[PDB]
Amino acid sequence: SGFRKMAFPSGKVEGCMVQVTCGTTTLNGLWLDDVVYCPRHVICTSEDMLNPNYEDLLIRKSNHNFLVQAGNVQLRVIGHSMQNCVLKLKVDTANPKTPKYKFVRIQPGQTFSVLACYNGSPSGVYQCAMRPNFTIKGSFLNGSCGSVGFNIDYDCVSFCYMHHMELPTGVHAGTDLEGNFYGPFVDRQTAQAAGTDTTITVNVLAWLYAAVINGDRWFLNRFTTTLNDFNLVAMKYNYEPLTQDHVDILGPLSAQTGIAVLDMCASLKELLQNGMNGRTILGSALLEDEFTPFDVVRQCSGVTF
Amino acid sequence: SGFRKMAFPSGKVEGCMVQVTCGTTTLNGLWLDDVVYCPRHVICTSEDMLNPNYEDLLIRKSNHNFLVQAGNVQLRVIGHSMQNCVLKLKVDTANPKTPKYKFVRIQPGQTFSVLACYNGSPSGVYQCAMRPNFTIKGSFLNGSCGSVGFNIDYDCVSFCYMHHMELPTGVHAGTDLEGNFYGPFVDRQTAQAAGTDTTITVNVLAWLYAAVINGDRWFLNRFTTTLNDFNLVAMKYNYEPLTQDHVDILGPLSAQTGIAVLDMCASLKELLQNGMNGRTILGSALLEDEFTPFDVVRQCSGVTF
Ligand SMILES: O=C(Cc1ccccc1)Nc1cncc2ccccc12
Ligand SMILES: O=C(Cc1ccccc1)Nc1cncc2ccccc12
Ligand SMILES: [Cl-]
Ligand SMILES: [Cl-]
Repeated sequence: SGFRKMAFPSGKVEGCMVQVTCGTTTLNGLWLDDVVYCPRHVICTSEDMLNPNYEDLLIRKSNHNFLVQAGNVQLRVIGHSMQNCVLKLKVDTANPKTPKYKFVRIQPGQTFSVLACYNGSPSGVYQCAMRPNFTIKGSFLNGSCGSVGFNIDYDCVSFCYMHHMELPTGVHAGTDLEGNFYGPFVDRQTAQAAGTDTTITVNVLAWLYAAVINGDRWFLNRFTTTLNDFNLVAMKYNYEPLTQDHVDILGPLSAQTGIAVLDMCASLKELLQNGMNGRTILGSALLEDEFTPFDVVRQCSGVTF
Repeated sequence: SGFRKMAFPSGKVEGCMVQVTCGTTTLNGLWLDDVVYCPRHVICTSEDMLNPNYEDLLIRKSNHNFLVQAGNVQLRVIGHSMQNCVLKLKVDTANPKTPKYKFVRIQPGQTFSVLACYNGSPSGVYQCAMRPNFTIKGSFLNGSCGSVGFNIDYDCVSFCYMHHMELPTGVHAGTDLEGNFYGPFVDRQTAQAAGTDTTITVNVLAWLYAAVINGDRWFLNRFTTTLNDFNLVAMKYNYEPLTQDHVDILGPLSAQTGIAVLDMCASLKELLQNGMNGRTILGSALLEDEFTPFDVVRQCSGVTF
């Protein structure tokens, strides 16, 4: 019993965190094999950030301009190249702690663990979701740039996020490990704002199934709904559309609890139209959308790494 | 910016998790130096659990009755002793991944990270608080016994909890790493129930200061309160008494935000009376009590917004 916001064990990623210093700017790098990946804005001054020409700023740098520190050991940079918004620093030493890994680009609604780091040192781990507006509601301070997002599938770390910036609302923007930003964001000190966010419907449904598995049934009702009528109500409350794929992915949870996906959609409809009426679901007065159907199954079955 | 429930990076603890088997029973052990610590109920059958005589069950065991597995390597048990509710298995190999560590016994209201494990393999990490009734609201399934709670302030792991059991309400009970249970619990299948739980007042106040640091002030008011009048009101909502120690502990956050502790107590009184009126505080519709004053100072910026 119990249901917590749970992150993956961060050990395989902790062994990859390094400090990258260029001039006055220090941030985090991910050391995998003989390459250190970090945000390309590490080469920028506060004036450069206003309107950066990264190719021009980078061509003026030599390998010895980048100081890379892995614990209390300096790594020598033997090459440097840019791939989208990520700087790749070739180092002489392959990381002996390099886990089995892949670079994966995630979709909004998918969740991942973030190992927040400062000066190449991990400080904390938390779970979060890529919002439908492509931001993440993270917890980051200055120096956290280069901190990464990941999932674990068996013994393989799938790196899906690298932190680059904080937007004026306090939400965060970053890239996949190939340097492609999630969302319509650019790595430049300029006016940028997150779009109006929506609730990840399939995730709320997954969390309602987790509540049922943990003995919270007060919100269940005798009603069902069509997928189309549910989506009309979802559009009205700034909830993402629920697709037939979402209904299919919720199949296992539906079979385990005996509550059909469209039967659970009628509970969600009622919760959106009427509220919680002073009650909680899994200790929450809000509908939680940062657990995917897979996260729910994984936590309510004890999958290990 | 941002405020998340954040766990410590679990890597230093992952390198200590082993599987302990005694007969048909399998659970987790913590391998530090040449000793494996695990719940002593590993020697019990499901039957034995009503009234186990651990000294009698243990005297019938030899070292070779305990199978300890670290990854795909069997460790040889060369000694065994019981210390309170923890079994200590002396092994022939010191753990090369043993971090700098200490065993610390915590007080209710203190937070810690839990590395949930099954079969000696870490499955997830989450943040917990020791409830005032000495239970933890964890997320544990069968086989999670031996999973540990810890804090990592600097490079030192302070082990504060070892999971032993799930109480009938779905909350969890366990011991410090010296085998002393937190709360009036015993490792017996006898009728045991958690006492009525209360809200950790000092933690809610710390979280209100975190909200002020992150720019939210909607809940503040022009009022102050005496410590005694606050306690008379707060006990009516099942809130723990706030002591002068708690007021002292909140001093640094009070100085940083410019809001006196008893002025913040008046905001809390009003929040308990009014509810949130459709508003949130740090993305939460409930008052959060699983962040200590120390957690808030560690996660929040030293500059208020
Ligand atoms: O936004 C940037 C840098 C940047 C990157 C791209 C364009 C402009 C600026 N860094 C930060 C990321 N997270 C949290 C922060 C908290 C305080 C200050 C800075 C933070
Ligand atoms: O309580 C025990 C065993 C035990 C230990 C001590 C006395 C009686 C019984 N084990 C478990 C610990 N955690 C979560 C659980 C979730 C589901 C089932 C069992 C769980
Ligand atoms: Cl450019
Ligand atoms: Cl193992």
